[PDB]
Amino acid sequence: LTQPPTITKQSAKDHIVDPRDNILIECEAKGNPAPSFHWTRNSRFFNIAKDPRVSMRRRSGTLVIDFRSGGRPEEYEGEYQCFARNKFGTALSNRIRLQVSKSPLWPKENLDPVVVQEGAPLTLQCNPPPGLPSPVIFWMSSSMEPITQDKRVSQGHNGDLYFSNVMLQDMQTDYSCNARFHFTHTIQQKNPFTLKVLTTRGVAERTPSFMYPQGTASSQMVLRGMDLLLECIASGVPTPDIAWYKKGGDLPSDKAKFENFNKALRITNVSEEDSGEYFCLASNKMGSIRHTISVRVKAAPYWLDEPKNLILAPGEDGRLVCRANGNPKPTVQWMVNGEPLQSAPPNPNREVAGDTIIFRDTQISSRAVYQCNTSNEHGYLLANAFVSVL
Amino acid sequence: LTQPPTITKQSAKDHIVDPRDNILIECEAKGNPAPSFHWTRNSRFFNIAKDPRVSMRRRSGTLVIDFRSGGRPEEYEGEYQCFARNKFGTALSNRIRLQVSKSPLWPKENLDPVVVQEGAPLTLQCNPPPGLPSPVIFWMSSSMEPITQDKRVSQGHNGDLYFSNVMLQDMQTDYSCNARFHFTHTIQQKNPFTLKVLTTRGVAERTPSFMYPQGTASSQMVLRGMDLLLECIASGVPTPDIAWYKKGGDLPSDKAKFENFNKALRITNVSEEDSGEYFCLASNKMGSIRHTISVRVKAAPYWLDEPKNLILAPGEDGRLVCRANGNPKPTVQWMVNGEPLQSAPPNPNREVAGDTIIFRDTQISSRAVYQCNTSNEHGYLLANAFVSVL
Ligand SMILES: *[C@@H]1O[C@H](CO)[C@@H](O)[C@H](O)[C@H]1NC(C)=O
Ligand SMILES: *[C@@H]1O[C@H](CO)[C@@H](O)[C@H](O)[C@H]1NC(C)=O
Repeated sequence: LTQPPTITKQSAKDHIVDPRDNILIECEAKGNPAPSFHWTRNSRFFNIAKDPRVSMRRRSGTLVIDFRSGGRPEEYEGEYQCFARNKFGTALSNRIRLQVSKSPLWPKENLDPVVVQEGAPLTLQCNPPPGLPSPVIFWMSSSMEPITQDKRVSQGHNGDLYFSNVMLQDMQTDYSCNARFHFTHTIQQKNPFTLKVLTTRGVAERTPSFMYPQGTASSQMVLRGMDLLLECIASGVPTPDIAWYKKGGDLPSDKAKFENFNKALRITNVSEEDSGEYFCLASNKMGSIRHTISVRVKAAPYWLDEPKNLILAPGEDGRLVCRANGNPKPTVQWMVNGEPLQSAPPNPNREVAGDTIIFRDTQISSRAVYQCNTSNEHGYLLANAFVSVL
Repeated sequence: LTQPPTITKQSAKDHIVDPRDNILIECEAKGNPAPSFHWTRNSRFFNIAKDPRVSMRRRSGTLVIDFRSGGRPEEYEGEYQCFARNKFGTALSNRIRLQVSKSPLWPKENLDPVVVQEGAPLTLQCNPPPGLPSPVIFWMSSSMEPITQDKRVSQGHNGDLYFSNVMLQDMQTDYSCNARFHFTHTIQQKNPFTLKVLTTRGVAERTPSFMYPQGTASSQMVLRGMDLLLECIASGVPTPDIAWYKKGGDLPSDKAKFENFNKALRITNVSEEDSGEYFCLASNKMGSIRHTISVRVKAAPYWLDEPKNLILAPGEDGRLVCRANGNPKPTVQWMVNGEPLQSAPPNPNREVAGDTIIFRDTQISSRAVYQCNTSNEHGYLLANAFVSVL
């Protein structure tokens, strides 16, 4: 009873949808003095009435936009912010980036027959088209027969297909890169590669050498929580065996798995403790080289102590503390009802100490919802906390 | 020397192109008094200058239209006719239908798990999207594993997948229809079908019954030259064996092949002699039913005697005969320089006998190119023949 708005459910920050279906932007509220809603397509006001196909909802501010007449969803891209308003304060939602899934065709590629000597390394670049999200890449023949992968032949994360050493039995099937898209079931293919393997004498043996990572070292930045992939692909004759190691300590036995044919290492859910230097060894027979990967880990803001709601009695004191850890250190910005706190209407019962807003002798005038935006180079955390007195 | 236009090479009537590449409409001429060209987008004049990206060519009227700035090829659809003009007459080209290849997404299909009893017939309709040309349909699992086909299970031309009788071992892989497009390498997929086979006692045996062709009889009209497919799919227990026959005569041993697992019969390059009644028998064990297909064959005009060029001496006689066989009988229409012969400028040396234009005492005034359009419900044959005197 008699309380400022509290958002219950809303859509994701990265709202991607296919052209096949209709638009459904969500935003559910909560509070006894019936909350009224209003969005803001981009950095300006959104008109629900002035546009026919768009419409709010009964007991909420959700959206439902179906295109029966015309209307292309490509004309609805942009950021969306929901506002649940009340006589006391205004609530905010994460600026939702509405985007449509794309399944682009490949560029005009006139591929020449690939002629390579037996035993020599070979890289066939896939170079897939953009699209949201990232497509799943796999290699099959033009006649739709799947290509078997092993220690000698496998694909990278970038989608390129690698040959440690080409055998005269590779001329059996051609090679076409396929791009499957997650949202809309669509596979896109590029022209097939034809191989011409040359027989000189037999197969000369040579020391191993890394193909995919260019050089002796590669650097990677991975955010906290996201998975971390390390790849070591090498060309040899008896085909190099990859062995993973970490400098100054063993690899997390529970948190690490060898994905490919030991060619790739995946550490899931990384933390600041996984930051370091990792390296792989390509053991052959004649020689053995090493690749050092420098992995630094940053972090999108995460709550250490999320600001909580205040339900006080007139005259009693309360605090709004908003702090989160992040790498680099996250900036704090408070907003009252969506309006910057630097330009907000004065209040003698309110005290701002940067990261903390303390209330002394709270009265029926300090009622409102406050927003805390922990701005970071890798992301943010928008918070909602209300102040209500009896 | 001193002669009316003669077209050497031109583009196909059904000119389909992908969005990936650029437009290249062709039209090459021939004649000493240098021929000048001009097209006609649809039933009106085409302006090469008024449009920037479009451009004719040096020693011809060919076209080359690349979109570097903007320009969507979807805005260039329509019929195109080339005109090679000369002081004596004007040549015509087939009205080229320029169209772009389409690879549409499937409609919103929320598929329920399919539950069927063991031994019962089952049809899973594919219902592919339009697109030009017709897509190649195949069935694979969602995990990209190919489905094996046999006498019991195979797909029709319509793309639908048929089960003569469902076995409890069908629950091994799911079923997703794939639509591969010829021009642009694109495969489109629909949601997978999940099977739930029910075991009652075992597998009851029943007489055969046709699944795909609805009823005891089906009618087909096939044009001359095009291939003719006949399909008989039947559901039985020991699985029906299809045997093909023709009423009143054997099937063309050299011109017929059994494509599927004897479920389909293909007669290539048909003629009026292949028109008749064909039927297949579905032999089982308990019973054996019959399906009669009535096949009538029509024909797009083909030359019996194509009009030839006249190279006469002033005073000598010559004829222009234009006749072609077709089903139904083709209409003849003559045009002088593209202008209807009913409204053309008079000529005392010219005689029109409907299908034949005879010239008596030809002089330096009857020089021109005449067009013969054998209009048929299934197509046409535009002809070019010139009259030149010394
Ligand atoms: C927080 O600040 C950042 C940087 O200006 C901005 O990108 C983000 O949208 C803000 N949070 C919200 C959703 O108000
Ligand atoms: C011949 O006549 C038919 C029917 O009017 C028409 O469709 C066709 O375009 C004509 N031939 C040409 C290309 O002039």
